[PDB]
Amino acid sequence: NALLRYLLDK
Amino acid sequence: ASIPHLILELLKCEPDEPQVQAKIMAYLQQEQANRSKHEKLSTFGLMCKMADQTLFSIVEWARSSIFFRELKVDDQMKLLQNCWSELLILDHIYRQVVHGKEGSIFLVTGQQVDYSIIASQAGATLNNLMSHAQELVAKLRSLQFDQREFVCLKFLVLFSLDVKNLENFQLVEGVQEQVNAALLDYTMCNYPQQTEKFGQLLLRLPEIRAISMQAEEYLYYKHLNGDVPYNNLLIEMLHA
Ligand SMILES: C=C(c1ccccc1)[C@@]12CC[C@@H](O)[C@@H]1CC(CCCCCCCCCC(=O)O)=C2c1ccccc1
Repeated sequence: NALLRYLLDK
Repeated sequence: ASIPHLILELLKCEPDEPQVQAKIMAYLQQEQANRSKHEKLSTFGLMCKMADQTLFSIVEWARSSIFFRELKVDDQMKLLQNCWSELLILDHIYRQVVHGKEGSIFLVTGQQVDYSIIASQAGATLNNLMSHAQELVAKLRSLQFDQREFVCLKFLVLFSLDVKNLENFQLVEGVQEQVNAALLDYTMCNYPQQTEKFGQLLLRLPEIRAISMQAEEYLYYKHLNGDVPYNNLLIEMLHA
């Protein structure tokens, strides 16, 4: 789940 | 209205609905306008784009809550993966309670659509799910479901006690107990005529969850058959 991880890190 | 302090803090996390509505409307208009007459998005494709954009708003709402923020990313991902569809359906249901008229469907873009028009474009499964949602809308409107209770149910859905493999399950337990107590205190205090309202509110979560589970499984298999146009976040939530 790469995009969700990016959303929560951005 | 006498509002527990916790509920006031929960409300500060709500997005600016008028701005969210405009931004999604412009996105869907730029989508259709960026393709010709033969490849125009179908009604189903538009709803997928709509839900996809709503998910971005949901993710940004979660990450705006301090409780959610105290969790590490692994924990946040596990909570959001467990409930994203339930939050989508709960949001849709509340939207009908507020801006809703019987016989119509109010969308996240602010568009009001006739129910029979949309319903006739759906198969048996989504028709059943949409009709069940409408029954919940009617029950909640008669209970005077309001925004304070809505935000409470959102946090009860997000901080679910059934999510396993969390590092900080204690934080999730503590949030659930705090919001439950706040919601009980708020509902019993502001709606003394509707006794057992609180109990009736909680009785609806399992129904909303059942609807969202079927909806998620339908989309997952529609995507596998190629009927789901590419929607990165929505697709990614399904493919997990
Ligand atoms: C679960 C979503 C969804 C996401 C993608 C496609 C469809 C639904 C939502 C939830 C909030 C919104 O973002 C969505 C719109 C709404 C009503 C759907 C009607 C469109 C059906 C015509 C196309 C049918 C073709 C087919 O049958 O394949 C949805 C909803 C609301 C209540 C209950 C169930 C779904």
